[PDB]
Formats: sequence, C-alpha cells, structure tokens
Amino acid sequence: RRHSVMLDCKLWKDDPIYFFKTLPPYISKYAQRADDASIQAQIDVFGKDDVGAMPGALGPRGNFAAVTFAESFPDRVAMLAYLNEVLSFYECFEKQMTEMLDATLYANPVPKDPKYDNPVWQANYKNTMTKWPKILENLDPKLGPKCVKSLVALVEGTDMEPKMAHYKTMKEYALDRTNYIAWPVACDNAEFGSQLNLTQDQLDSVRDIFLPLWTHSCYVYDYYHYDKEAEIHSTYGKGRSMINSIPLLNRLKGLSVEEAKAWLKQRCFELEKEYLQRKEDYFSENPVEAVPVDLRRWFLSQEDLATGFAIWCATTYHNHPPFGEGYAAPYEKRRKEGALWFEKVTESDQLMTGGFEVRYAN
Repeated sequence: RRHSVMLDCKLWKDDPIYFFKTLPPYISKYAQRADDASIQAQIDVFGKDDVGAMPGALGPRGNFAAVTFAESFPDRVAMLAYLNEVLSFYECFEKQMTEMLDATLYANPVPKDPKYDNPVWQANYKNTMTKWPKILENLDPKLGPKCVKSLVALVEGTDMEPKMAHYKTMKEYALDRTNYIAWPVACDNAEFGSQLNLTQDQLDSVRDIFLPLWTHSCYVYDYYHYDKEAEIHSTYGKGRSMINSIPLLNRLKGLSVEEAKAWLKQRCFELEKEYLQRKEDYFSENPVEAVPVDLRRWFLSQEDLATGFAIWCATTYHNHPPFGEGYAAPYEKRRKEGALWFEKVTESDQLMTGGFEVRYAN
C-alpha cells in the first residue's frame, strides 16, 4: 500500500508516446523537493549562472526521481534527485568521476562534447562527487554504500562498443544495455528510497519476474535517445559505434530507423504483457496476502521505475528540445518564489539550504 505517492495526472493515459497500456505512472507527493535538489546539483557543478548547461533529470511531466522512485520518503526523494542529476553528467565528466570513485575504467572513454572541457566545471564535479556519497551513506548506512559500489562495478564493467557489431540477439544486447544505462544503480536507488528491508534471496527470487521491465526501459531509452545519439555520432567521432538498439536492428533485421522505432514500441507493449504474465504466475504460486510487505513494495517500486522512466524518456529535456535551456523557466520560477540555494557545493555539509528541502520557500 502506497504511503508517499500518487498516480500521475492523465498526462499519459492513451498518449501514444507512452509505451504502457495497463501500468500507470506514479509521482512523489514531494516532486517539488525533487526539482529543488536537481537545481542544487546543477549549481554545485555549473554554478548559479549556468543552470542547464547539461540537461539532467528535469521534465515537463515530472522529475526523473519524482516518477521513478515515486514511493520514496521525502528526504530520500531529494537525495535521489540530486545524485541522479549528478550522474546525468557522466558523459561530460567521465574522467573526473572515475578518479573520484578511485575506479579503473577498462572500457574506452565515451565521446566527450568539447563544450564541457571547462576546468572549473571539472573541479566542481570532483567536489560534488566527494560530497554526495557521504550524505547518502549517512542517511542510510546499510543501503547507501550499495549504490556507490554498484556504480564502481559498472565503471569497471564490460565495454559494449566493440560488441555492437557482434551481438546475435536483441536479448544479449539488452542484457548489456541495462548496465550501460546503470539500472543496477536505479534498482539500488529504488530500494534505498522506500527504505525496504530485503534479503539478497528475496531480490534473487524475483529477478526473473522483473527482467522484462528492465528490457522495456532499455528499449524506451533507445527509442527516445536515438536522435541525440545520432547527432553526437555524426559530429564528434564515428570511430565509436553507436550504442543503441536501432543500428543493431538495422543490421540484424534490415530495418530502417523508423521501422526500428516501431519495432521497439511494439516490443515494449509485448514486454509489459510478459511482465504481467510473470507477475501473475508468481502471485498465484505465492499469494499476495502471504507475501512479505517489503516484497510487495518492491513490486510497486519496479512498476514505478518502468512507468516513470517510460513517461520521462518521452518528454524529458534530456532527450528533447529545448534540452538544457528547458531548465531556465522552472529555475526562475523557483527563484521568484524565494527558494534559496547554495552557490558552492563546499559552502555547507548538507545537500540543500534546508537540509533536504530548501529554505525560504517549499
């Protein structure tokens, strides 16, 4: 039973851009805290006069964290919005993050936009990547470290670029792509936000139920991020193979880009149906009234992750115009409402002026 979340407003029902037919997206009651924490992250990296230099988690139909971790406690929803805003800057500060996690990058570095070789932004990123893990591990000493070790395990993970020309099935592609978009971290975040007490055995017991939803999320990300990935690969370097299901679908099935997008959309409808089948089989073998409460909450968290990511990918400034500039209007509207932000990430030991909220407003 949901304790911190509501159904998104019919900004999704029968909308063709939304790749679910049954599952509804949900949003935190504390979405404003999510957006405030994202603004704070933006200032902590770029500075208050360059908010939106790179688009992160914000979106017209809800913050990434506000919809994907909709059932999280308010402090934790702010924490997750901040950290995911900072992680959206990976493709600009890869080196600074590998150095700040003290992790060796065995994959070749992703293409870097030259407009982000700003040493003051790289230093700010290093300071931010020092601060947020201590605040995270202090909010939850048990689940907090899980996220950073999963982040380190992803940074030292397999490289997908040499594999793109050799995948023989979309299934293998997707099983690598989940890691590329850091869904281990997304699921650690979901467990952290709802403060769930789950054993490794329980998570393992339902990993196969949830696999279709993770595959769904990779396909929907590919669908809506292809255009920016194609503009990145058409300008700074083709010596890198594009990591996306769409070129692979061209190679394996002879599909144009439009036909590949249609394939992805229908595949995610099928994947919703498949997850629903697997879930009903699980809950008939283990009836819902006798399943531990935290496992039922975990089902809620996974459905939130999938539906929120789907509605976010179709609308967010991370994949659609006006990209970073879409940050300017909400920012100014929270500035006029009197919300106060730290100008430097070193100014305070806390995430935000109000701790996890903001001061002088809401």
